[PDB]
Amino acid sequence: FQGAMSSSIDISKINSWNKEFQSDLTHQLATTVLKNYNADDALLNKTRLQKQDNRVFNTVVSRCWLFAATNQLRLNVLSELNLKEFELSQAYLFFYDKLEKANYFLDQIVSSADQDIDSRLVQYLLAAPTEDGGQYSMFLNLVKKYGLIPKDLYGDLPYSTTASRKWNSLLTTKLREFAETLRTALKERSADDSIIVTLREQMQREIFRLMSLFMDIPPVQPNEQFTWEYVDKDKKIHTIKSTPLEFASKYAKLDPSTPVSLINDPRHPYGKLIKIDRLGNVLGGDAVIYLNVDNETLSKLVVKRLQNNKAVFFGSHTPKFMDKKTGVMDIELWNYPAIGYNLPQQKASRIRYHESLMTHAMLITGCHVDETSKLPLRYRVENSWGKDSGKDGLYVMTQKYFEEYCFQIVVDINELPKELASKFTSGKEEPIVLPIWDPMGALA
Amino acid sequence: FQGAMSSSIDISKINSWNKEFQSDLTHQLATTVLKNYNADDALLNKTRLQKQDNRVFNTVVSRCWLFAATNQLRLNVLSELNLKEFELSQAYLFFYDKLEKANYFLDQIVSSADQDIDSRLVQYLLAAPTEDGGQYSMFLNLVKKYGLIPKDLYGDLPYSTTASRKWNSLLTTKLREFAETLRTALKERSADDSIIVTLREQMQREIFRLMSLFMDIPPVQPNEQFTWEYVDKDKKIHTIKSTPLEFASKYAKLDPSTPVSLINDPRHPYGKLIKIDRLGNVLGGDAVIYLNVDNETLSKLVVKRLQNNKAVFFGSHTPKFMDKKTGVMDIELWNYPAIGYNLPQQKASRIRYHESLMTHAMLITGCHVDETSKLPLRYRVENSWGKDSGKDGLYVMTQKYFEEYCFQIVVDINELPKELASKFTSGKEEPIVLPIWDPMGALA
Amino acid sequence: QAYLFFYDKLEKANYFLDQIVSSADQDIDSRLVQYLLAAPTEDGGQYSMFLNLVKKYGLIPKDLYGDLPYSTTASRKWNSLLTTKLREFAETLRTALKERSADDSIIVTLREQMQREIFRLMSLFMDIPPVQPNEQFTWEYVDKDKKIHTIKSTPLEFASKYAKLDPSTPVSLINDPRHPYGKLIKIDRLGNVLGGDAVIYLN
Repeated sequence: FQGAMSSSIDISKINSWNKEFQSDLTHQLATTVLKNYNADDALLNKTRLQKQDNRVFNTVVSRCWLFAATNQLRLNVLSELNLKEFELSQAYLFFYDKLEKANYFLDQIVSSADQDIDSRLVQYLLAAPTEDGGQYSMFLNLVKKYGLIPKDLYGDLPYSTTASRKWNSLLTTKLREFAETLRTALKERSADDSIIVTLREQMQREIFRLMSLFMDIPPVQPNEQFTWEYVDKDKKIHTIKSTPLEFASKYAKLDPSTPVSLINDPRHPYGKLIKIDRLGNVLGGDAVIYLNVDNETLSKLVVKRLQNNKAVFFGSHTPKFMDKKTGVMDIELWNYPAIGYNLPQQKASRIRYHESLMTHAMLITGCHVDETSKLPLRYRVENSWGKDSGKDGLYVMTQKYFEEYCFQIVVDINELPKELASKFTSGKEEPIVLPIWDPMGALA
Repeated sequence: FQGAMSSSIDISKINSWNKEFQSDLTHQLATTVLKNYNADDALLNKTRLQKQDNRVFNTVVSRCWLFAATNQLRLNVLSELNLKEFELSQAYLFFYDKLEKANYFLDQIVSSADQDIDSRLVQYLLAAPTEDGGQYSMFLNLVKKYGLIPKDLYGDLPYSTTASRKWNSLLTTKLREFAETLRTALKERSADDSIIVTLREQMQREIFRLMSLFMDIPPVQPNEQFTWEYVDKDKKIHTIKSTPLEFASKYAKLDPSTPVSLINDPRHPYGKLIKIDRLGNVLGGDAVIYLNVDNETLSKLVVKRLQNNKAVFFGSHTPKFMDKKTGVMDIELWNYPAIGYNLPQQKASRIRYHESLMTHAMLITGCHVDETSKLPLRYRVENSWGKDSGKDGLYVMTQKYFEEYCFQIVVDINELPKELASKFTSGKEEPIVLPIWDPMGALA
Repeated sequence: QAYLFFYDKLEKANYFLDQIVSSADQDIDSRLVQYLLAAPTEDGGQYSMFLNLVKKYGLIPKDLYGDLPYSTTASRKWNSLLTTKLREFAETLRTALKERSADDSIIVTLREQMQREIFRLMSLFMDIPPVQPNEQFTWEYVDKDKKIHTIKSTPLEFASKYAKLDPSTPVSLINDPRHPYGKLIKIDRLGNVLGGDAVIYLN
């Protein structure tokens, strides 16, 4: 009884505390202002903004996850064909990513059919099976099977390509129906039973049928040739005949063997591979695997990749401490300490306690290294939100933001020091395996 | 030298003071917020608003200066003719007020021709001769000569009736030309000289000509009959044949002999008449005269007039401490003391030091008297700014706002105590005469 | 509504601290603890949660406490700031509980400081209501006849004498075909006021 009483909200206490807080001048100012405006708008610190909004960078390159993953490849074609402007088709990868995830889910349901419907995994599988977000391994899974094509051949014409929510909800309701049909059939039968095999094919058919109402299947198969007419930056006209698979290697120069993801996940020891269980899109494709490293190592890899003249795919917790209007990512940009609001929970604990996670993929296209003999101070970041977000879509991010609210970067294995590259090439590493619902997961 | 040095802005001092202010928590919060939002929007105190925005009043009646002055008369017709809706023509009074002021100015220039062009009075006369604002005596001057007519016969149709700025500027430029022509002619001649008389008539002609381009002269002369057809609240139709002068007395019930203005001007002794020199519109009309009284007397007169079921014309300093969005007039509604901004200058000194003045006329249509045996706590106020201002055009004003930022009320002489009424009827009172540019002047 | 909203949120924030102390034996990544951490101060409720609030706080006319503050109509930023603090607090409590027992004076003190801090933060975005539940307020109003009146009453008396609420009469029925009809269904832990009534439905 005494414990419960002490644990209750006591009216005398809150009113006495209220009297104490209202005797403080800062508190009085604070409640006046904060009953009038959103705390981020009221506390944005322009004195700090003046110092941090610095767009000078001494080290620059010369569905967001899809735009970020394909940007380099896009530049490779631009360069390879002497083009003024060029865009790879994101819709192409989007259509196959969704079809594959829908198909992957059916297999995830068959393999978890031994668990109760209300189990943690099965409920999780049912929550959002056809969401739009992905990881870099999911992107490579798609390019290896489907290749790439110019946007001119398959653009963002359909309603659902830019407003996918209604389409996903219709597919998802059907998939939830299907899960029950499959689990119900599996009680009587074995999964390799011909009735189950047939049932599953009919579901694939139905998923595809429904998908084709909202987006057309791409115009050519992966090993099928398309013809593409374009104009180079000189006004000259040309025609390329190629297949999507050949286009991705011969013109976009993608070598799927080189990209590797490093991550700063302080919940775990550095030097270990981390694998997210079940997270995937193409049945039988590669897993989401990251090599855990410290931030110093992570920052150095970014700088080195930029020196090779290549942007850097990275995942972070958008929009934590991100000011969209000014395009600044700085954890001290808002004056929360002036209202006594401080946040001591550290990165590992923020991840474990449901406070921070990867939510969004972007590109680091430059950085500023302290001119003397030091390290990076701020990075230039680019998004796929139109030139009207940030500064023409351009953001500046502090070294401290990168350390605290960024996690993953992707680089080519040859840019890694031998001791790290071998973690991927030796076959000796046993990864730390995390649940499918881990915070270090898919990116929008 | 030491004095000038001490009187200069010293860079070390301001930077040292800046260091001191930034060590204070409240100041740090304050500059963050105040570089982001207008101080009135940031400091508006919702805790205070919750208590003061009280629209319950136990004592209620059952060109703004023109709307305020004519409201009662409008109600008198509504009542007299059993009408559902009714409006007096403000445009009618507006056209004659402007024509008369333009004419008054020519006489003001002839009578000040002995002074240098750069004298305080003559420059003042030239600053804004045809402004729209007036006083209650100026309204009575107009009604005595022109009477009143229903809005149905002469409405706010012309552009200039609702956007008078361009029209006033064109008339004013001509009047400034005229002033020079008159003063130049007066150097050679006497004012009663036939050349001056003729010159002045041609100027009146030209002013009228120019005025008639922007507004029509009213359709009937003051002693000329108009015919007015209307529908009563019962859907019944009627026709009134009357002149504007007869309409103002027989139907609007105006008795120009009864209205008197009281004022709380603490620069001067109470019990004295105050007269604003030269302030006028109709040549030879009545002067702006007020009987100076204390606020207790002023508040009592308002309450008593409301008990007689009649609204109260009053002049105040709009928009000091007036929140247009919520419709509240309360000098403590914004939390300026929380940023250490306090204002000790008292009313008499605020007037003398160019800080407060009468700028706007409105109507008090009700008040709340402390139910027991006390005095008024708040007043209900109505404006001519559309139902979209304040609360449908309705404002609530505190007793303290009335005491500090209101000055003048107008009442009927019979509502005054004998000792005060006699200040107007005895012929014994010598008024305190103030300059034409006095702050206790014309109202918008 | 703001009146009930302010106390619902303060109570849920407080309830969460107790939910974290009582689940401290479970791993941080357990299904319950992650669930507790997902959205501790969300705006939604149930009818039993409403009765829990009225029984302790009563009711008052909107004229005395309206939807004036920014957060009353755009609560998302406020909830996120409180929630980030509550996630910090959960760790501080679970970390302290490894060494100590929950009834340990250090834990009792820690928990009080958290309540204080939650309240402090809440008071920046909404004022605590102007009168306590058993405290009288004065309310002036106009009836449909233009007549004026003044009521002196407390929030608790107002809820019964004028709003006529008898908390003993409301019951929730539900059509949940996952379960047999005729059975009571109780949602474990779902609540707002520590020690209040549970969400129960008759199927």
